[PDB]
Amino acid sequence: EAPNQALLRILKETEFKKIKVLGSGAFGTVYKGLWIPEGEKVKIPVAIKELREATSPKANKEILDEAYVMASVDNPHVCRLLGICLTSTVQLITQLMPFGCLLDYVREHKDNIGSQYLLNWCVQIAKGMNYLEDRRLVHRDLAARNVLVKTPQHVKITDFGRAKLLGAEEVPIKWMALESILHRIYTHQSDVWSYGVTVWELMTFGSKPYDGIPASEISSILEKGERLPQPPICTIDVYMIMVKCWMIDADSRPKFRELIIEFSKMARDPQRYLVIQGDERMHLPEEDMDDVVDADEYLIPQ
Ligand SMILES: CN1CCN(c2ccc(Nc3ncc4nc(Nc5ccccc5)n(C5CCCC5)c4n3)cc2)CC1
Ligand SMILES: [Cl-]
Repeated sequence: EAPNQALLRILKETEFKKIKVLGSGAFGTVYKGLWIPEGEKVKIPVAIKELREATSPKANKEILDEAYVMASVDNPHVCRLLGICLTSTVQLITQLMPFGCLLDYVREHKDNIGSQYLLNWCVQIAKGMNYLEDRRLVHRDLAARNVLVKTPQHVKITDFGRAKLLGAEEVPIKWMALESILHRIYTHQSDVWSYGVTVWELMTFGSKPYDGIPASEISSILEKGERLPQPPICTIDVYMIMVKCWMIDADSRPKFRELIIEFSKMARDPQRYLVIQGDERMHLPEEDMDDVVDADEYLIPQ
């Protein structure tokens, strides 16, 4: 086990301003923001994640764990933490994704969403997931909701709160593998299953898995050998890949690097693998912004 030498960056509240609430839920809320690095003359669009006035340590322990992980990852399809604020309750500052989470995005723009885009997102998500495997990280919460859109072409994974190192002792049932549901066993292969469902959400355009079904039931349903239905737009090949992710034997399940390859192939001839109406037709997209720089463009030594 190599040492983790990731730098953790501490940011003064003066450095950035919250502009809007992108989302609020539970303990904490997320704000669109602008961050200006000290003496740098760059403005970086950011999302700031903060919990409540309530500052309970247990909450803080959880947030910081999440920050730790985000600080430690560097991939194009993985979200990275820029810095943290220690003002009163802690805040996580990370690059902003203008178009939001993917799950919302498919639902909003389904009429204008191409097959090519869908296959690419699969490729990119598998790329992100493979990188986590490389770092021996298990996301343990893969879902469409946890995927964010920098641009229609570019997407990255997020929400590393449940993330853990492989083989470490240390709840979305529908996403969870069966082995995990019965025994709380998590592995990269468990992650792959969750990926399968994530793929299904996109194909199904944001439809909720196992809709109308109580979670307690789900374990039995999976036990029976029941699985999610093949989506209308899905070719047999694409669905078949999905089903492989839902195999009882985790080893039987496809590796993330294999998933990248297979979906890659399909993206070369997207129309053959997904059938969508008017696929060809579809196309997809404060005063001073001169200094604006994207987080990807903004780099620091090390
Ligand atoms: C219909 N509306 C469309 C616009 N919209 C939206 C939401 C988020 C973004 N961007 C963005 N960026 C970074 C984020 N980081 C977290 N979360 C997060 C997790 C860990 C560390 C830092 C942030 N989020 C969450 C995703 C949904 C609510 C905000 C983030 N969201 C852009 C537009 C809300 C829905
Ligand atoms: Cl759930």
